[PDB]
Amino acid sequence: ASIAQARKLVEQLKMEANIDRIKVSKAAADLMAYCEAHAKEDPLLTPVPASENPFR
Amino acid sequence: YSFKDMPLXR
Amino acid sequence: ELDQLRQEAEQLKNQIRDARKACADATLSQITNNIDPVGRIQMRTRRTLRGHLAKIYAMHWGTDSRLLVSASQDGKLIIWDSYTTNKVHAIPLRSSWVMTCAYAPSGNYVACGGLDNICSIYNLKTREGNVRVSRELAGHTGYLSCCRFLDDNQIVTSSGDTTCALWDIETGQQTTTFTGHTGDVMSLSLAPDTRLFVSGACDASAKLWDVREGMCRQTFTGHESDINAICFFPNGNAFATGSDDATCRLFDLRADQELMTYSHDNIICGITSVSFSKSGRLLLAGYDDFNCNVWDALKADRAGVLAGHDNRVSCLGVTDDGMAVATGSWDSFLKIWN
Amino acid sequence: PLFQPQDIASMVILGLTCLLGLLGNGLVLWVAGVKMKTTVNTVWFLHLTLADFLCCLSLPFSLAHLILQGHWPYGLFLCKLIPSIIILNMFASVFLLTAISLDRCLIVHKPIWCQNHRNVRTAFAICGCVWVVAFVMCVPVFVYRDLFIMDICRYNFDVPTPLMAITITRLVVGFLVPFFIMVICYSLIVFRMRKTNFTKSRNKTFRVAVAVVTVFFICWTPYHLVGVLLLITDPESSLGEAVMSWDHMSIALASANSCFNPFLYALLGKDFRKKARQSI
Amino acid sequence: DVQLVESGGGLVQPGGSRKLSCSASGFAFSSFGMHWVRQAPEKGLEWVAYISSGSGTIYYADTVKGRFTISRKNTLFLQMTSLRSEDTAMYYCVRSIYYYGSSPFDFWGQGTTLTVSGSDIVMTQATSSVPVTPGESVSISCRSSKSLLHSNGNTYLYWFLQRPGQSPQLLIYRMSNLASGVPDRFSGSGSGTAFTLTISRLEAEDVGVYYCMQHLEYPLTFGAGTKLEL
Amino acid sequence: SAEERAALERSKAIEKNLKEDGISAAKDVKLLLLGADNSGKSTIVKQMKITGIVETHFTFKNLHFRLFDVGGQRSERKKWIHCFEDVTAIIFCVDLSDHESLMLFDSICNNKFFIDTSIILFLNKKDLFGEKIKKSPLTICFPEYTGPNTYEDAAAYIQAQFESKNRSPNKEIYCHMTCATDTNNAQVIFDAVTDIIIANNLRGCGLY
Repeated sequence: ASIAQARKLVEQLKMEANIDRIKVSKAAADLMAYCEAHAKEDPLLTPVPASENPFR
Repeated sequence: YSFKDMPLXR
Repeated sequence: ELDQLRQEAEQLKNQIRDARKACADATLSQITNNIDPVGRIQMRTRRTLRGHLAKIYAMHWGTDSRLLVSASQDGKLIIWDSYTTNKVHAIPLRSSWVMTCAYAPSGNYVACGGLDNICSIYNLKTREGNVRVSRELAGHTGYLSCCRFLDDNQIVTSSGDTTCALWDIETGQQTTTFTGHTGDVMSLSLAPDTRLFVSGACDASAKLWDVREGMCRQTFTGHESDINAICFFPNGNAFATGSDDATCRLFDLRADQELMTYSHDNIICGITSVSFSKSGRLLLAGYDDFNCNVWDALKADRAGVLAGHDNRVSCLGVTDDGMAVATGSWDSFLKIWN
Repeated sequence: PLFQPQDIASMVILGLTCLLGLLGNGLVLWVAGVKMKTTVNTVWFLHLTLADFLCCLSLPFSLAHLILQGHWPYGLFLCKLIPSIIILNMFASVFLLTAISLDRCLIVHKPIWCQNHRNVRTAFAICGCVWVVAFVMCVPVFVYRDLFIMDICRYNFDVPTPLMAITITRLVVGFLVPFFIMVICYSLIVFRMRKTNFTKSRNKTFRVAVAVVTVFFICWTPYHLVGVLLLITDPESSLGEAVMSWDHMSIALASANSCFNPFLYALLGKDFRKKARQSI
Repeated sequence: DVQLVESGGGLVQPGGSRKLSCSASGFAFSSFGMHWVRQAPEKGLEWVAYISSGSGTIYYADTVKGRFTISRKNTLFLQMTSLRSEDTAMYYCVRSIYYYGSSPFDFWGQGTTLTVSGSDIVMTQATSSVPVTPGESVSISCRSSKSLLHSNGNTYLYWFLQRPGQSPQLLIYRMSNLASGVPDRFSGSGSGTAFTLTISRLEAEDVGVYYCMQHLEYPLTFGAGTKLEL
Repeated sequence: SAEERAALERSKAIEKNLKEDGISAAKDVKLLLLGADNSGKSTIVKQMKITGIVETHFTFKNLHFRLFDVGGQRSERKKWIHCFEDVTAIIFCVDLSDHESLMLFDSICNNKFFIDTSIILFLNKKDLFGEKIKKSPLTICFPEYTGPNTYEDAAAYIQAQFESKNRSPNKEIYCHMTCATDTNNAQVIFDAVTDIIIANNLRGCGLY
């Protein structure tokens, strides 16, 4: 009855536990670097001048 | 005699 | 034999938990502590679309960053022109109980769905001039909650019957179905490369999917209540999920664990929608406390409040170029913020 | 003395009612025009409070007029416009009160018709109709107000029978018909609510009906009473002097209904009360 | 599919009257504006009258104002009074819908022939004819008296093609976009007052007369045309 | 501003169409069906003629009723129940031939979205309830019942238990007993809805 569900769950967990992982420091550094690189292209965190703003 | 002087009401 | 399977599952869970906890060299806060804060983000309302007469649950920007579509409970899906607040289309709906909508990246199609269990595909560039339904996708048991357009043909939908589906609008059939969630799936987001996507369900667990292979890769947990919204990071290697516990969380795909928690002791209402910025620096979440908060992603610090709505905000989404922010609420007014 | 005690009493009560009515009408208009939308049951309050706000805004002109004698050093067109505006907003307020009473009677007695045929558009149409009726009623003061003597905004008399005609039409259309319709409507509402359907509403409805009727009576009876009292007999008698003396207090009491209205009408619903509390 | 068949022309003595009716089918006529463009038996096109959706706004040319009347059951009418010798032409029925990203003047009617016995933006096409061999690239040039680039950034130069013995068809709208159903070989460009349209890999289907039209202000002045004969 | 004027007139025309459609659709009254599985919702929706949500619309004495049967949604109620926050009344059905419905009634009557919306309670299969009473005492379903065994007192007891779950003084519960062979359902619904409309309008005016 429910043996199939248990087998499927076990197989899914076994498959999902084999993914290679990197240290959190590398991911944090990557996210911070990506945020820093595209800062000049984000018009929300810097007040856009009224000339460039189409919604003014 | 013109005491009320036609008040703004009437 | 069931006890043996349960023991094996518990052992695998312990192994994966140990592996995840072994890679936590440092927290995100200790790394981005030395950077300057974003500051104060004071956004003022720029436009207001007063066309709807009932509650609004969906608002999706166009690929040209000018056209927006809003689905309301009046049984109408009116395409807006944000630059001049002009109504360009008004599509009546067969089922007025609609709680999601999408706008095709090519711009030729608009999808909507709700309690009718049917995802309707509308054509906007018909030679006759009017807007007519092109396909009616059926096959879900639970209510449809979200739908996104992978391309001009395929479409991925997240229903309330613990299933996410991949369709072909040309043939109207379930090409691929995804299973594994235990509770209702209430949110969906597609990766920028249109090869991966994630779903936020009501069982307090977020999962990553493959459109091609059709099998799950990673399962993310850590929420205490149902997940109501989800959105990838602009880089495509992270996503943020907003739950009903009045908190937001950030998950890293390669690190396979949560990064930051956006919580404030003041706020108590649940979260209805989340969305990033163009650069991925600001995270705007739509709470049920009638206000939208701005969260600095890298420092978990509030940067401003987009108050001004008379009821709970049901949807939020930034444009592709990031020049504006649209907020839809239950007070029938969608406001364009900048 | 230059200031008769009735004159100073009228001046102080007019100033107080002007301040209170300005504050209340401004608050009500702002909250009902910004916080909430114009539903079926709010347009009447909007128009009533707008008429009362206009009355309160025009009252300081009456304050300034009754200072030394009222030489009116303002001009000519204003002499032909301001009294017309004042009378127009006052009778717009009274006709709107009558319309509100009629609407409440219609709601209580005919629910199916109100559900199926009554909406915002019909309410706006009938409000425009009563506004037009007020304007038609106030045409004569516009066409007969001028700086005739000017050596004094004397009401043009080109007792003359035009004066009798205008005072009788004002008296009838502003006291007899509206008050009687309001009384009949509220009596019918109470009679219908005497049944066991409105158990939780009979007491509040009776209190509100008695309150509004008695406030309207006490505010508006002296106006028409002195309007018809000064017309009869030679004013050389003591009665004429008395009615001239009390005309100032009479018009002050008549104007006080403008500030009295918003508290009795706008600040009654629980949702409106909560909205007003939040806005403040 | 779409179809705008019409009739009502013929022979009219001067000083008479007639009524040309345009019958529309296969599309939502109630949401489409309707125009009226005529063409002399030997000259080029010329705007006549225009009626909007719902009969809201009506316009007329300076040379026809007062004499004609445009009225709209899926049928468009053109009441016509006091016909003179200069009104002989072939009249076309043209549809157009205006919204964001719309394609005005997309479809044209078959047409009817009728025989009778200062602020305009002047558009001129200097090249009357251009002989070109098949398979060779060609270019058509147009000019204007005023800048067609509005403040919003959209130029309003429309390009049409008239095949021999056929109704005009839309090719390029707003001086940069390509109409639906036309091959990608066609391309157009311009700057302010001078406009050009280029064709690559020319074939027999490109033979005809090309017309340059503006839409910045009424009346809609057409061009003299360029004949790209084989 | 050449063709922008046409865009403006199109926008105004469709806005007028939206307003007219909203005014036309505001006339209809909305009702929400609820109850246990096989409780009798199908019987009453079919007695009035005409997998997801099921919509039934009928007109009865100049009133346009719109019933929204949502018994086919086999998912979490909490995530879609707020869509019906503007219904005029909630039609609740209980099968007397069956305890499980009390929890549903408690959950639906005290919900934050339905603090001001009334509940019309229909009790079905009265003959079946009487047959069960004759066969077995009503103490099996309610072990705390201490009294005689007949139809009237048992019905009154069930009514009292179903009505005691109310906590808001601004809402009313209308109840009726159905024998599954009567045409009075439309009359009861009409007489409840007219009173509810009167009360709603009076409360909106503030006179209530």
